[PDB]
Amino acid sequence: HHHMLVIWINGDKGYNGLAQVGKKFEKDTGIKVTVEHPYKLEEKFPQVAGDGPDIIFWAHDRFGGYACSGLLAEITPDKAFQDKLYPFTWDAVRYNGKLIAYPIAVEALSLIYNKDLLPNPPKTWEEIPALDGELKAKGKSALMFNLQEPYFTWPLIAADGGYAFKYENGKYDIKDVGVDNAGAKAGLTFLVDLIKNKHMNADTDYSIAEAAFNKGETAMTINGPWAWSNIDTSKVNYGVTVLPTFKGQPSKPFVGVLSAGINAASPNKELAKEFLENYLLTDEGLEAVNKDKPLGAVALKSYEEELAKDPRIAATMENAQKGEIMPNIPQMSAFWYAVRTAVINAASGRQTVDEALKDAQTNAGAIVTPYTIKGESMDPTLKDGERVAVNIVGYKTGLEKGNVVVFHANKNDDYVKRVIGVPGDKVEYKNDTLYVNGKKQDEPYLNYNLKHKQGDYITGTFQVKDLPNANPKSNVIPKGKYLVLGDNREVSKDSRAFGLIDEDQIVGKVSFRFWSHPQ
Amino acid sequence: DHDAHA
Ligand SMILES: OC[C@H]1O[C@H](O[C@H]2[C@H](O)[C@@H](O)[C@@H](O)O[C@@H]2CO)[C@H](O)[C@@H](O)[C@@H]1O
Repeated sequence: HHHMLVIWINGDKGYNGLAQVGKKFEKDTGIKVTVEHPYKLEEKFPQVAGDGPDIIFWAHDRFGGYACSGLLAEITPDKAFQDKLYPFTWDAVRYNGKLIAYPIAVEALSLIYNKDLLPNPPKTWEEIPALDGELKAKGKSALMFNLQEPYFTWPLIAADGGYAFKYENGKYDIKDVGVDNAGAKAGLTFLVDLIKNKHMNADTDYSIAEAAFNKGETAMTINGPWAWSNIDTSKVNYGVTVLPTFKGQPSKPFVGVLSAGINAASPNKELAKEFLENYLLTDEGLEAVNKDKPLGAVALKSYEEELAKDPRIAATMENAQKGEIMPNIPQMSAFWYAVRTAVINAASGRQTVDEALKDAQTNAGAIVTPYTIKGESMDPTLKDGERVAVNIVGYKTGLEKGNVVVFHANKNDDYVKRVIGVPGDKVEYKNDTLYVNGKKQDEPYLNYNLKHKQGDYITGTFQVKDLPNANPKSNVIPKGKYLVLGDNREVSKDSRAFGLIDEDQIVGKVSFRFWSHPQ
Repeated sequence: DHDAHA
């Protein structure tokens, strides 16, 4: 808890080097420093942040989501300190006007190649098929890299025109997503073609690709500076160079800035600040980490003037220049998840490229907001206190019968009920039997309440035409109106009492996990 | 925390 620091950093980074900086800090101050590298730490952090590390290391892209959620302290570096780091690194860690992390290092992917298998790396993605042909002849392959994380395939996807969210007039437009445009389709198609033609395997992941390259089995890989240490150990004669072009266009990697945030709930914020500013972000601190696993082009000017000398760093920055700084907006999480699914599905054959990217386009922009359920009127479908995810609906967008919707009841109160009828639907109840457009409709979500009722009927007979805001001449639901009922029908105050609601009151659809799925 | 009344 109190007289110590717990730090999270990813498994692929120099965590032993960071721990040595932690030992120096313990020597000087008596404050113990524990460095952990949990699997999927970037997803776990919100879970635990309630506990959780005092300091969390990740690429800057995740931090706006963390900050929006109130999980991060605003950092308070003075001018003198701010001047020690490149201005553009500070830009990566600013969110809603405030600094929310300490930038550490600029990361971009490069093409890494074995000079003994391949003295001249290919200028173009288009050469790789032939090249693989030649290399297969001697029991080798041309190219292996991690296909499970879209970070690694994004440079190819963006080459001919893909993008995440358009940045225009000083802000990102969350509605302008570049995932299923022509450029993205061509790139992902070429990737799938490589797999179809057995020049790559769809199951290749980080460790498989790294082992292959470091054991001399593949001529090329795609990875960041962190990977160079293991290659040094392997004695592969390697080079780090500019990524090939695709359709004449440079590959465009998403550039990250490894950043260090301070938990908003930490009682050691002052120690965290001391550690980061005066131990880590020094020539000596960065060197210790860098010596373990290279950081990339560091944020600290004094040390970067040394590392910029390295040709491999010159390559890293060259690839960066053709790419783009990741957005840090909260929507990034949804983007990456959408694009991970799309690549995996297109590569495995589960979907075509058009299908995968059409779904990804939709999912990357779909805004999701957490809500807490209050009351028992949706029981047992939703319970009092239940945390749910709510898919925000665009102003005049596709609501459907069965959807459970959050809506504004008044200026202060949001309600949640199930859509039983949409505009145009003719609806009534005869006892507990639902009739929509002349057909009885089963309501399996009421099965429990139907079989544990206090009364004769849980919903009871009624007709739309008798309800507030209805067409009193018709059971057909008016234009822009919706019939909503609570699943706990016996106790629910819903359209039976307050009538049809308006389309403009609806905020989103509640997402449900279905208990069953394929194995 | 956004709350929704069931
Ligand atoms: O693949 C999606 C993933 O991309 C980036 O994660 C990188 C990270 O920036 C690197 O430092 C390195 O650890 O590899 C990761 C990919 O496995 C984003 O930073 C991350 O948020 C995103 O989910």
